[PDB]
Amino acid sequence: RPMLQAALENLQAVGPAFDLDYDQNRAMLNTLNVGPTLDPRFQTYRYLRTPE
Amino acid sequence: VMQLASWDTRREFWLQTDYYKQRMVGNSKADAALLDEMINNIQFIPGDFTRA
Repeated sequence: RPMLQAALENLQAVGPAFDLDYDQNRAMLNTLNVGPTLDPRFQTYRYLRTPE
Repeated sequence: VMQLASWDTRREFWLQTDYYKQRMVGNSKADAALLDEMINNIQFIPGDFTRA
């Protein structure tokens, strides 16, 4: 009887058990919440014959 | 190969050679006509691996 009551109390105060895969996703989600950094005015070509 | 056939590369080469500098008469319009003639004096012919 008594330690069985103890088991209920201990598991109640700990909560659900999580694996490693859960923790990795949370760390990745933090970076995604920051958001991308946008810098305009970057070239999208290069010259092989400049106009003259 | 890309730099060999480039119109830009041929233009920078002639401007730093003594062969071209002694042929400048001093008129801005004449020199530009002379320089454009020299650019066409270099020809690049791509090859074929099928015919070796």
